[PDB]
Amino acid sequence: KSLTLIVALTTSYGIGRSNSLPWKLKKEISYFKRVTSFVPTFDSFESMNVVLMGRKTWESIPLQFRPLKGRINVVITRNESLDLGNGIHSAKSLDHALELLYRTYGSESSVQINRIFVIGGAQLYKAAMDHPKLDRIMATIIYKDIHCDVFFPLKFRDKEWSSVWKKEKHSDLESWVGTKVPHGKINEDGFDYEFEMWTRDL
Ligand SMILES: Nc1nc(=O)c2nc(CNc3ccc(C(=O)N[C@@H](CCC(=O)O)C(=O)O)cc3)cnc2[nH]1
Repeated sequence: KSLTLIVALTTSYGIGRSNSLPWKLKKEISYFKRVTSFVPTFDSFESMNVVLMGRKTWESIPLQFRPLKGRINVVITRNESLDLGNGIHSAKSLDHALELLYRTYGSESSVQINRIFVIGGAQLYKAAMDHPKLDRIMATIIYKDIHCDVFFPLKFRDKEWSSVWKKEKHSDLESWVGTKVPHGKINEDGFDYEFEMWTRDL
């Protein structure tokens, strides 16, 4: 299957700032939660989405929300000297993770994978962007100048990338996520942001 990447970035492609949780957004995280958790419901088997994340992202999730509930969590660590729990998967790279997933949630598993999301960080976003299977980007554009030291690795919303990465209509975004979404800029605590969906032909 295809890989989807989900990210909240500023206009200048800034992903993270100097402190922890540089941008505080309860309605925006709720969107992250619903998109990453939305699955169809079948009577004979269980459907779950997978979230792929790097070790720093894993370590950033408050304890009461970790592992991400109702989703299959996979943490990418090379020097795996991480004490992960029971039910949490770990892989050395993204291709190794995909390998483990198709071997684990196969034909005989009662748990079947729905969608696969790459949730960061920037080293994992870099690897995904280079993956033949990445064809969609779920992006939340923050219309603010936050000091960031970490940027998104490809300026996919720029002119330079327009014949490769296309911004879908709002209605296709709503159809993919399975819910109507507010159009235009949303203000949340002095922050203006907008939801977008970009795809690439494979
Ligand atoms: N759109 C978007 N917004 C984000 O905040 C985001 N965050 C990450 C990485 N960081 C994080 C950090 C915390 C949680 C988190 O707490 N998730 C909970 C909901 C928390 C809540 O409701 O308060 C979850 O269950 O998804 C997720 C991702 C990656 N892509 C993103 N993409």
